[PDB]
Amino acid sequence: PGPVLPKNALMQLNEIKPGLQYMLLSQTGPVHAPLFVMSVEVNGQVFEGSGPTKKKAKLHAAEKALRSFVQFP
Repeated sequence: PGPVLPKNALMQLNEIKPGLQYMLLSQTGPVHAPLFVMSVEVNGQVFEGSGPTKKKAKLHAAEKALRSFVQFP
């Protein structure tokens, strides 16, 4: 489904695997930007992606999770 989750990536993996499990590992950053990391779990393994917002962190994670799983890297 979509577009109500960070459109292109989230829709890509929501279709491909409508059953991922996202965890937020902690908000920090370079003092002039926040930075969040999400680990997203796709099959038995968690895939980690970093974003200056938790919604971009999970996008990064989930984007790679399915991309890596379909093609590599």
